[PDB]
Amino acid sequence: DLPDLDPECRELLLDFANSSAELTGCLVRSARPVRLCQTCYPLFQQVVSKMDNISRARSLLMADRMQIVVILSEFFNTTWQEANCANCLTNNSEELSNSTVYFLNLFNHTLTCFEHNCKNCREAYKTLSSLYSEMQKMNELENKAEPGTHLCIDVEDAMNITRKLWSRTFNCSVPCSDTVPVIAVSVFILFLPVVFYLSSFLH
Amino acid sequence: DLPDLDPECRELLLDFANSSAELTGCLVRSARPVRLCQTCYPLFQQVVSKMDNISRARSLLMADRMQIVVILSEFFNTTWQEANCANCLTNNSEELSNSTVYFLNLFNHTLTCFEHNCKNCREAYKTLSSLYSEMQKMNELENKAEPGTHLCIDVEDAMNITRKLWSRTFNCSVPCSDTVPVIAVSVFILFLPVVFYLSSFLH
Amino acid sequence: AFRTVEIKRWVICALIGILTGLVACFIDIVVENLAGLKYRVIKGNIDKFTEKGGLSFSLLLWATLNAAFVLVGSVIVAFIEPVAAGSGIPQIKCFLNGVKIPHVVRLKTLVIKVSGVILSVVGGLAVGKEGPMIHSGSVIAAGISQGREYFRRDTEKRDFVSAGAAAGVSAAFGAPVGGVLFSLEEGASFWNQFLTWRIFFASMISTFTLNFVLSIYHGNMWDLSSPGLINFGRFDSEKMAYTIHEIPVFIAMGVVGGVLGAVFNALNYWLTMFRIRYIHRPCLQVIEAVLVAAVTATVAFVLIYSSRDCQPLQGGSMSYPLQLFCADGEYNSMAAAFFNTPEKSVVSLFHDPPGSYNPLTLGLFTLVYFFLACWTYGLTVSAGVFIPSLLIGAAWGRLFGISLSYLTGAAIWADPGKYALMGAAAQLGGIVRMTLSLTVIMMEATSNVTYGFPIMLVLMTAKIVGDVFIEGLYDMHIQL
Amino acid sequence: AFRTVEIKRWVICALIGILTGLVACFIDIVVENLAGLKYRVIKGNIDKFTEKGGLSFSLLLWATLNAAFVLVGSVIVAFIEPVAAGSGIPQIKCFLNGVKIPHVVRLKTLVIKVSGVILSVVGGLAVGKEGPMIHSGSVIAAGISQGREYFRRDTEKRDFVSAGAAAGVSAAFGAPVGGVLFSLEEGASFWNQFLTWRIFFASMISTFTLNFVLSIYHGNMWDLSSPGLINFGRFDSEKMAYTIHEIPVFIAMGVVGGVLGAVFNALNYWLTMFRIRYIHRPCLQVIEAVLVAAVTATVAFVLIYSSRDCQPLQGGSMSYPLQLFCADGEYNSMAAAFFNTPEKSVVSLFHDPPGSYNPLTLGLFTLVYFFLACWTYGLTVSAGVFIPSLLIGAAWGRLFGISLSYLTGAAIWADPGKYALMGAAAQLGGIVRMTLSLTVIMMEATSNVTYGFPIMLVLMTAKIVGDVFIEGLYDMHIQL
Ligand SMILES: *[C@@H]1O[C@H](CO)[C@@H](O[C@@H]2O[C@H](CO)[C@@H](O[C@@H]3O[C@H](CO)[C@@H](O)[C@H](O)[C@@H]3O)[C@H](O)[C@H]2NC(C)=O)[C@H](O)[C@H]1NC(C)=O
Ligand SMILES: *[C@@H]1O[C@H](CO)[C@@H](O[C@@H]2O[C@H](CO)[C@@H](O[C@@H]3O[C@H](CO)[C@@H](O)[C@H](O)[C@@H]3O)[C@H](O)[C@H]2NC(C)=O)[C@H](O)[C@H]1NC(C)=O
Ligand SMILES: *[C@@H]1O[C@H](CO)[C@@H](O)[C@H](O)[C@H]1NC(C)=O
Ligand SMILES: *[C@@H]1O[C@H](CO)[C@@H](O)[C@H](O)[C@H]1NC(C)=O
Ligand SMILES: *[C@@H]1O[C@H](CO)[C@@H](O)[C@H](O)[C@H]1NC(C)=O
Ligand SMILES: *[C@@H]1O[C@H](CO)[C@@H](O)[C@H](O)[C@H]1NC(C)=O
Ligand SMILES: *[C@@H]1O[C@H](CO)[C@@H](O)[C@H](O)[C@H]1NC(C)=O
Ligand SMILES: *[C@@H]1O[C@H](CO)[C@@H](O)[C@H](O)[C@H]1NC(C)=O
Repeated sequence: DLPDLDPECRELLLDFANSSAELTGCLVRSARPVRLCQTCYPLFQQVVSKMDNISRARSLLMADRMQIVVILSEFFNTTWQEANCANCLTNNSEELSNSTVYFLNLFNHTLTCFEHNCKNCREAYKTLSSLYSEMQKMNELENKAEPGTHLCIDVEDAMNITRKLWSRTFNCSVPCSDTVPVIAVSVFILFLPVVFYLSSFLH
Repeated sequence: DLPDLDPECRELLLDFANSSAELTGCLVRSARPVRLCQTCYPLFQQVVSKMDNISRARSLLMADRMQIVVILSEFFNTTWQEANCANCLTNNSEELSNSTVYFLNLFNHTLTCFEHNCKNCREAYKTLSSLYSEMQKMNELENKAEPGTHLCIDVEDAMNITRKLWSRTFNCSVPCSDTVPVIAVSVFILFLPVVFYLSSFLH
Repeated sequence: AFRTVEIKRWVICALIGILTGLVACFIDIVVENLAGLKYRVIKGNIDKFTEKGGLSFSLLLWATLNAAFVLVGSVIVAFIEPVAAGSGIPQIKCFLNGVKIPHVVRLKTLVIKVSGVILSVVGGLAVGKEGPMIHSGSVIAAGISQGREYFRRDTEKRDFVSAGAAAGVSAAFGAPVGGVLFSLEEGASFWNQFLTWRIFFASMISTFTLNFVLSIYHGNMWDLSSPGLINFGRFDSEKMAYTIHEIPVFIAMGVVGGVLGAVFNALNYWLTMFRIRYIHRPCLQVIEAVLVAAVTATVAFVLIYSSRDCQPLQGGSMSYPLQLFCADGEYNSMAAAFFNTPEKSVVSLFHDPPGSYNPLTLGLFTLVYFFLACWTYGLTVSAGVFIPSLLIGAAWGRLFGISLSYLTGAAIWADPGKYALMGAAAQLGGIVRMTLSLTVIMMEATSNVTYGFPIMLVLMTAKIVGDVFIEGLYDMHIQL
Repeated sequence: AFRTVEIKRWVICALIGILTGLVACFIDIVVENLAGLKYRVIKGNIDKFTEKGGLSFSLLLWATLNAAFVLVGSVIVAFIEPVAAGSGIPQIKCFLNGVKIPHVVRLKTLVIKVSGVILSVVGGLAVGKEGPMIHSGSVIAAGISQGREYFRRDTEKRDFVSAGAAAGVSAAFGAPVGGVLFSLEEGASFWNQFLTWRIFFASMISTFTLNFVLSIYHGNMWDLSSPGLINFGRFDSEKMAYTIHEIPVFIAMGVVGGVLGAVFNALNYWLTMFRIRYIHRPCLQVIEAVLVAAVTATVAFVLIYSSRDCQPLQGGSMSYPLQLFCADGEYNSMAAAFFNTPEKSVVSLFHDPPGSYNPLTLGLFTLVYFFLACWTYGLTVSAGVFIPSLLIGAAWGRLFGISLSYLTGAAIWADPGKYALMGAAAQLGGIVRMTLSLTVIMMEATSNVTYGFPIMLVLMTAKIVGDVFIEGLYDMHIQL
């Protein structure tokens, strides 16, 4: 009974292997234009349900040194938690988290307005940045954490792409042009101890 | 140019995704009756060659926070090094390491001799255990390491299965039956200080 | 007989430990809330005027907030209780060595020094708040053994104020045994074994009192994860290793720390004799503190405004980050050095992974903070000189670490965090020159023993190379 | 004038540090090779006789190998140089306190003690080899300042033998500052500041000498990763935390250590007065050492033979593993406690993750090793009592940790490694009762400062609860 397997446990392992191969496929299909928590949430629920299906059996997890099923499931959980995909789903799962579908709609809106050939479509971008900061503050009072905690990765990379277009490529930031009041006030306040120390020296 | 991808880089990512999905499939097809370094060495060379193909490009690795391609490649390397599959290949790769094909042939020989329905096929098992200890000592002079370093995982799980059959199931170890010389010598040597301390007390 | 006398002594040492811990957590809580309020006002005012012009009103708001807080602090100090100025460590050191400067025996001095150090760290000066914690513990211990008995004796009073100074050091740096050896380096007229246990009892009970009240101020009552007002802990990564490649490097860094400590002491000596000669009326002292707070605010704002290094926010590197002229989503980096408290910029310099600091930004911050701390020290405010010295040393120690990481091929042994530690110990031993008490304190606060021998070498080298030029700071201010 | 005298003193302290380091690495190298040879002979002989009967010849081979090595060691000790027996720490402690026992001023005593401690750890007795390292350093330092000058003076000789004893402690435990405070607890007739620097100079140069020669014996000359003959290092995981849940637990464990230390001292007191009364001729002493080596060999073999806990080999838990009656591929577990050197069974007890030790196997090993070390200590061999005490304490401390892990629901704070550390400190303070030097040594060797206060509490509790019954071991053997 030892070197071979129970046929239902073999079928259970085959089911997990098929589901996990599909998930690794989904994770790398959507690799650089990041849609990791957008296109692979149902496959992730599929994989974690098959892993829960195995441990209701005993031979699959802890009967070898590597525990290749367990370290694969742990790798998918580490990729899930590092991505923080729970913000791209509602608290009851398998939905798309109504805070974020508005953001993806505005992100698509902003890029389609960027497709119009300079600085014309700005208030869409300002609405996007205000929405992103609003979701960042939302991600510290509902889920309590440190300042600057990481949002859901496709949201965060959408905002990454928008800011890299807006600053590094389009070169539009409307600079300050208020240096000379700052330099006037600064040379005044730095000249104030010269006046004080010389006047106290001469008295 | 930012939110979409270069079409050849898209094709490169698609190739890596196909190859890595096949590898995760191979790792879990061969999960419990462990043949990890026996059936997935060419797929591993395939995946590491596509990962080397990407980094000859720049957008695929370090242009997002997660670096899902890089952490996937690092996971396959960690699974490779923990398995120690380099002992199941020759030093020039893509072969089957002539030390170990003899072991797998004898392992199959030993199990086919176990299929003959008590203690009859023993010298095959003793040859197997002598061969396993010989490969363990071979894995400390050619590849210098600590005593009891881990061998290649399908070899080590084959020997695991054989020893669990031979001891926990068949219950055959031909016990010592030499207790009474040990207990005679032990009560003699423990009675020796009683003689010494009493004789020195009475003198 | 004598047993009730020794129980009276030990219960008095327990009370001065508990009271010094309560004073330490009072300082930390009020400074944290008030500096949070002030920096939130300024960060909320810079971001309003970042676009659409302006931004000179932000500089005036920063300068006048600094000026208002230090105006309150110096009218309190320079008018009412003039000996409350400075850290008071020279006065306590000569109190233990025997000579009694007046107006240390009053509770008014405790109130003025605690209120002054609250209003000076908040005030934006280059001030550490664990300088005068030793003097506050000393006057608590002296005030316990007085009226408004056989404890008014000068043999009994000196031992109690020794225990109070040890409790001040332990509540300051998180160092119980460091507080013991600080109290024994001065006034070591005997090795009374029961006195050292009294000192250690008050010291350990002060650190545990500060743990308990600061953790109940935080979430968990059961945590106790803040042993002192500064806690640059956890040096037990692979960056803990000191190696035979680095012992002459540490001796050379001690030489540089001793040289720069001599420069600090000499410039402050000429400055303080100018202040004895001319700026000696109380009204002139108040005006001078107002201008130096306004100047450190405006030179911080000129350095922030004229900087181009922009790095994105890693999770806790920036307390109140502002993007001045950087792109969206990237925050300013020089503004992380003047908006962080000096007790957190030191920890960041000890712990950030390499390549996280610009050499130009850190060099400019080092040079300006060196001259600012040298100017701000000899003032009529309640002000330490520890964390200014420790931040100067951590900053140029990190510059040394970046230089060693560039000269070698980014070697494992040339980690800038460890060299920031050794630089901080070098400058604190170059400016102050206490030999063994910093070795025990910088072992205790980092929770590492393998930094015992190289820090001890660095402190000896800094002390020797420093004493061939000019005396230490805490000994110079008994010689005016 | 006096400057050349102080250079003579410092160069003499440098030589005694270097020579004590060379003697320490000589002991470690010869013990490692000879015990490797002896245990490879026995493991090669048990595996031959495991099947096909026999296995009583293995017991005779073990007993006669132990008997032969200790017969050589005791004919060397009990016939030639009778004061070389024991650890010699009571003789050095009373040497520093003033009284001069004869035959410590000879190089013959150094040769007999070094050869005896080589032939006793190899001989299989319950002996630690860093007991007599202090006496070996002491006689090296005394022999440097003699003939076959103004250093034969008793003021100059006592200070040099103080430096030699400190170098012995530092080469033993890897503790430079621990060696300093060991030398200052005895003969503290003054606080000569230049004497303490001389002591620390010899101490640190002895530890660095042992690093250099042991690392060139190993692969890397540049490594220096063996500060002493015992190095149970790296307590900086999440198992470093001591918490408010555990301070009364540590006080109770100190009580248990003090009680068991009183039991150890009392049983050894009755045993050693029996040895003064009757077994006092040298030939009877040699025969008694031969029988006690044969008995510890055969009770180790009875405990190995009659054990059923079998665990597979994790990568370095077993030095010379033998499968006696276990299945193939699983090795014996009780044989990991009698075949490991006692300097490695302590490290394993400090560092193995929880659930790696049977309570029945460890309890049987604890009980037998307690009575074996108590019997073996008062003998005519060159023998410490440190690592016997430290292994007894680590073993019952780990049993306490397993009990606390069972009573609570396998809590994070009830890690058996930390309680093994506190048990080892408890028993070493119950049997020996040195107060502060073990606090500094057990801080230094573990490289953790947060184990300063709880180890200090445990040592005080063990000393007090121990002294209400019977005096300490090193003080009892000046009173016969
Ligand atoms: C030979 O086969 C046996 C199967 O009986 C293997 O024993 C099992 O090995 C795994 C791997 O260490 C053990 O899993 C462990 O589980 C605990 C939680 O229970 C976890 O904390 C550990 O980190 C690890 O995952 C398992 O307990 C152990 N025993 C059983 C009964 O399953 C053995 O490893 C095989 N030997 C080799 C060389 O492959
Ligand atoms: C926004 O987009 C930029 C792309 O320009 C992202 O910057 C890149 O982020 C990665 C992740 O930290 C950096 O990779 C790092 O590489 C070094 C070795 O060079 C390695 O030691 C680190 O552990 C990490 O893997 C990369 O340097 C960085 N910059 C560039 C030019 O690629 C940025 O992370 C994006 N922001 C967010 C919030 O996604
Ligand atoms: C396995 O999972 C599927 C879907 O998650 C479920 O329908 C099925 O009942 C599970 N198997 C068992 C035996 O519960
Ligand atoms: C994976 O899912 C959750 C999320 O990390 C985790 O708590 C759970 O234990 C994991 N399941 C496994 C490893 O089977
Ligand atoms: C925007 O969304 C629509 C439907 O939601 C989709 O058809 C379109 O491709 C999106 N735009 C881009 C640029 O992807
Ligand atoms: C990608 O890999 C394949 C096989 O490893 C190889 O034939 C091909 O040349 C590689 N691509 C490039 C651009 O080198
Ligand atoms: C994977 O292959 C080797 C083996 O670990 C490793 O050295 C290499 O850096 C890895 N390649 C990656 C992560 O691209
Ligand atoms: C033994 O090997 C042969 C060919 O190598 C194979 O056909 C057979 O199935 C193997 N036996 C077992 C039990 O797998």
